[PDB]
Amino acid sequence: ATEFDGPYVITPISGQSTAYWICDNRLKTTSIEKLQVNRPEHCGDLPETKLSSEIKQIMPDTYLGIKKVVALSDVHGQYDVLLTLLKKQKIIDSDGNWAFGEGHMVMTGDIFDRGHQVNEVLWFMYQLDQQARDAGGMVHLLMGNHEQMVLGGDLRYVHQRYDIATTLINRPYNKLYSADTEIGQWLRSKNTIIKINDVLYMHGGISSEWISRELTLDKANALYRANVDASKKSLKADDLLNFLFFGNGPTWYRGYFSETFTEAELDTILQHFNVNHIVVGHTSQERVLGLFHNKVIAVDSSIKVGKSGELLLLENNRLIRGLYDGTRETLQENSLNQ
Ligand SMILES: [Zn+2]
Ligand SMILES: [Zn+2]
Repeated sequence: ATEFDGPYVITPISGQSTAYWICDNRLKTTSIEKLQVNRPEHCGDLPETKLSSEIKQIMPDTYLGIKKVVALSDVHGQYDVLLTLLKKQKIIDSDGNWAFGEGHMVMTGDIFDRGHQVNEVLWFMYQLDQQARDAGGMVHLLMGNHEQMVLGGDLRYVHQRYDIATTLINRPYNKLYSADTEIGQWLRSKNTIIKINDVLYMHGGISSEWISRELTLDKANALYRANVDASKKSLKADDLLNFLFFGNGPTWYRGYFSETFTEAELDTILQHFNVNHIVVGHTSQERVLGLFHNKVIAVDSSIKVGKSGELLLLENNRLIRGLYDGTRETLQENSLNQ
């Protein structure tokens, strides 16, 4: 079985973009006209996208007064599962397009790796970003540890199938998502940690080291954008970058899932950010669930396994689990845990 994969789009600072397509284990290269990334013939059902003049703008990391939010994470290249979940939960319409109005979606990282439909997910999320903006809503795609790994050249977890693209396009996988690329430029605009209303969102979690380093959302998000292309040596040698990018930092920390982590300790973090909840991915669960009297909501629902997933809905002072079958279960209402 040969592959179909792409497109990989190069976007220079002036002038037309170029798209690279893997079609039946051969490369096709097209010149993009009028921002429309159109697939050549004989190329499967690979995604077609209109390039955006707006969604690569860097957006705020803090938001007030947002009526409805949905959160999910760790798709890990499972496009079919993502699409089914969003369809069943009525986040998208019958054409596959944003249907969430002025709502906000927070996807807390880890589109890349393990799965076989990475570019399908990426281009879908790019289109959804634009569509949400056009509706007056937003998609917040946050950087996870696998975004950071891929962009930085840690390729341990890339599906073997992508060796076709790296051979045919003749560059390593990190350079298929470099700053010269449309997707790479889009990703390099993204935040890592955000606050919406009384909720903090990030991929892994916030450890007490954040507090001792006197970090802020803006300072961290800016350093993440500026240094995702730093060498490992440089990241490791800078004390602060080392914190941010590695095991105890926002995109790797798993302390909220440790059997010794205490709710008291969580309370000090909640207080530090003046939030009531922290929503995290990274550490895979069987379902969207709450921990510590629903002060932490885990939204890695194991989409990576390729069978099902779930989301979290925050609306009307409720926390709601949205199941893969389209049903809903309340986790918390007003402040009362269910
Ligand atoms: Zn993950
Ligand atoms: Zn992760």
